[PDB]
Amino acid sequence: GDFVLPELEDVRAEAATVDTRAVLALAEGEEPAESRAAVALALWEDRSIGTAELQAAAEARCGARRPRLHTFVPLYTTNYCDSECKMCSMRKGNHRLDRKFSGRKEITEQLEILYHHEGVRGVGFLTGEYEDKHTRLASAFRIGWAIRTALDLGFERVYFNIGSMEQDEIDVLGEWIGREDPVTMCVFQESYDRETYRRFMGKTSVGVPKADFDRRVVSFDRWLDAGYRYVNPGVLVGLHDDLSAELVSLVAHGDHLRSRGATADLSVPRMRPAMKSRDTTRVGDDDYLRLMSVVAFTCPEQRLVLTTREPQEFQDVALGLAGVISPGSPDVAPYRAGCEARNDEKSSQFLVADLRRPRHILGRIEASGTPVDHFVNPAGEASR
Amino acid sequence: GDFVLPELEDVRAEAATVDTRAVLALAEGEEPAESRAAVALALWEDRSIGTAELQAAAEARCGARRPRLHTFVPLYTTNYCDSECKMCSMRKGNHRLDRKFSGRKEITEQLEILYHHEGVRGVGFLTGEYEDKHTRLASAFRIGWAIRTALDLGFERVYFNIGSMEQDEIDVLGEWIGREDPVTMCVFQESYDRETYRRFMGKTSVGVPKADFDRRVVSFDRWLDAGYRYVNPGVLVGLHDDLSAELVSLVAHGDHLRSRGATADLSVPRMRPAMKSRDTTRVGDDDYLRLMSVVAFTCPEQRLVLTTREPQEFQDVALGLAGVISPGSPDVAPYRAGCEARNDEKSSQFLVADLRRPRHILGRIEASGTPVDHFVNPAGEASR
Ligand SMILES: Nc1ncnc2c1ncn2[C@@H]1O[C@H](CSCC[C@H](N)C(=O)O)[C@@H](O)[C@H]1O
Ligand SMILES: Nc1ncnc2c1ncn2[C@@H]1O[C@H](CSCC[C@H](N)C(=O)O)[C@@H](O)[C@H]1O
Ligand SMILES: O=C(O)c1cc2ccccc2[nH]1
Ligand SMILES: O=C(O)c1cc2ccccc2[nH]1
Ligand code: SF4
Ligand code: SF4
Ligand SMILES: [Br-]
Ligand SMILES: [Br-]
Ligand SMILES: [Br-]
Ligand SMILES: [Br-]
Ligand SMILES: [Br-]
Ligand SMILES: [Br-]
Ligand code: NA
Ligand code: NA
Repeated sequence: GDFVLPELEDVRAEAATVDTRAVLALAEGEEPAESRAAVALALWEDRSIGTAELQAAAEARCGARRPRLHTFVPLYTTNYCDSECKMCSMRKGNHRLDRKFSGRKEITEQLEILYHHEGVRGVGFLTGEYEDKHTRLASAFRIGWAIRTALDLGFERVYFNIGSMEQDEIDVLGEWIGREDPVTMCVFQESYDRETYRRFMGKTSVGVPKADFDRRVVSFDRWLDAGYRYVNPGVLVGLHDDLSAELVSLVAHGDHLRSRGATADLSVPRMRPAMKSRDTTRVGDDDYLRLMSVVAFTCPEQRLVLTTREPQEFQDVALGLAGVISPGSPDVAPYRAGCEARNDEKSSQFLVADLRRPRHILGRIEASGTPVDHFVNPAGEASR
Repeated sequence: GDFVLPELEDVRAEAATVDTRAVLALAEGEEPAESRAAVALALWEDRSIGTAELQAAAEARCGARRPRLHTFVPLYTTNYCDSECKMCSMRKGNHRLDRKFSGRKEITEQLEILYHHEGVRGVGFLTGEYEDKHTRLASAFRIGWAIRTALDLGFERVYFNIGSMEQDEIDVLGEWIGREDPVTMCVFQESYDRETYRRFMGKTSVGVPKADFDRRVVSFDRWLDAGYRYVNPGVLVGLHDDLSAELVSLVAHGDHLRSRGATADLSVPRMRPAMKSRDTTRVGDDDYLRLMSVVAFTCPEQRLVLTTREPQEFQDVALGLAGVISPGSPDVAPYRAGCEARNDEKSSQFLVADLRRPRHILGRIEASGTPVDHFVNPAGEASR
């Protein structure tokens, strides 16, 4: 019943039977005969199909989707963490980080800033991942309170990204919400390759909670077992060298979640500067756009999430492939009325490329002709 | 400005100058010329004054105090702990304990049971003490929420006992309450003798948070620095062999807190059976009654707390020395409507001696002629 990693050699054999040109000729309602992971790999490796042409086909295949875009702003509630992800500044071994923690007052104030001054109705809560069971349960309790508080304030969509979750931890968080509340669980596998995953997330049975590959990857299945609906798998582009392997696994994961009746967003965040302890791979824009295009095309009902990790010039090019736009800063309680968000190197998880305030980014998108759901521009008679 | 442990040899010299008979002849308003710790030691060691006579004088000296008694019921919100107190079953090294954690639903349900079925308006929240800063802050957040939730439900008095607290941890808890809310910080020093304290609470700089004697003992001073009022020091009778040393220090601590304008309760809980890793001292009833009498007499405005650690027959004898009566069970979420509270050895901190439900214990006290404030007997037109 739980998700099982596909064997790449099997998907390769099926990809060899896919007619990629006939796939591109499909109407926006119809589905290929082969599996989505196999179709995705075939489109990726057929270089007679240009990346630009692949992106155009993906945007058209997702063009009927309504709403075209909705938004959420990240709110890091703390930068404490018990794990040791080597590409992340919040790793416990990073003794240079200034550790911060948002209480009841600060979380509420940040939510009111985002709601009233940035005009957003979507928010995402983030934490580290913690080792001992009591800390994990206490973390689930606080984030559950934050989700309930956001929903009561009028937030229409709430993401959370707080590490892997077991059944009893989901129970604690779940007591704050209802099974039909608009709440999305985010658990990015980062890499679906166990060797690259272990290289960056560390070795198991050593008090490093994220090193357990299997507890992490089945978190969505525990979430769905409890009766919830919205999920968000992800791949950290730049860890594993073989991008074709990650797109097969991510599409396979999305396809498994869809078969369970889940609504899934798909995230492929690209690496950003951080206080790392291991080098990462720089993925060019053409590979990255081709990756997004192949995922968006094969999974047309699963929105890609695009964030301000990417610079403004890249957002202009890739926004048509996305179904979710997420501007903000990965710093603890960084927002302030009328000021751009803080992204202090001393306390942030990484350095974003676009620090413009969300209401400007989202307002420029709307001014360009794409409405953004869960964004209420605080202009005119809506100002206050 | 912080509390300083008195040197026992100095208090001994002053105690030698105290006229114990003239002390007993003092009117209930007047105060001895010597220090309270010195008067307490003198009364303790003057065996020409019987314990029964000492208890009679203490009850009369506290007889004018109004209300004569108020009550609170303990609610252990979890039995996880990072420390290693050798007389406590919740010590981390006790791998036989079944660890439990109360979420939003369970805490609320327990509060409603105590309010509506037991008729109490006082509650105390308890946890373990935790090592890493994030866990301590997350614990302060949850307990702060529980305090606010209890007050909003109509609880007129809330204790908390969650270990030592630093300034930033008090800030997190404090964001849930106001500076004039009826909230009492409980931090029992257990033993004021550093050698006995280290023997039972462990050695410092080893990840055992309660081993830091000094952080614990100045917690009340941080609480008062933040502008709060109600505090509750305590001695665990049965750790240190020399009871005269502990009464000097506890009375000295209460006197320091009084000089800072604080309202203080004084707790001298007696040892109870537990999954210990070190033997404790059995203190007889006569020594214990003499201890309570000397503390109650010298600190007449600071209520002694009497709990269901003590059997019914002892409560009958010592209740006149107390200003607070606290019935309940040291098990996680143990209360159930119409049933006696659970005290399961597999999950409790220790085994209480009186498991009768609080509304029976408190109702029998009231039937005997002592009203109990913050107790609303659910009988008659107040039933349902
Ligand atoms: N240096 C970096 N640059 C860009 N994205 C990063 C990054 N470091 C981590 N991320 C991404 O940010 C995401 C959420 S922040 C991590 C949340 C949680 N502690 C967890 O580990 O699950 C991670 O899943 C990761 O994919
Ligand atoms: N075995 C036992 N019998 C009777 N009382 C005990 C006991 N073990 C601990 N206690 C008392 O119960 C009190 C509150 S329970 C401890 C709360 C918190 N974890 C802390 O250590 O501060 C302790 O201060 C201790 O004095
Ligand atoms: O990536 C996410 O899902 C989430 C975290 C985050 C960080 C930076 C910008 C947007 C963000 N949203
Ligand atoms: O001792 C306390 O202050 C508090 C904990 C506790 C345990 C058992 C009975 C009453 C209690 N109250
Ligand atoms: S990615 Fe998440 S779990 Fe890993 S070090 Fe960063 S905050 Fe911790
Ligand atoms: S007395 Fe408190 S800190 Fe010590 S082991 Fe027990 S619960 Fe933990
Ligand atoms: Br639209
Ligand atoms: Br980078
Ligand atoms: Br909206
Ligand atoms: Br009275
Ligand atoms: Br005992
Ligand atoms: Br009352
Ligand atoms: Na809009
Ligand atoms: Na009463």
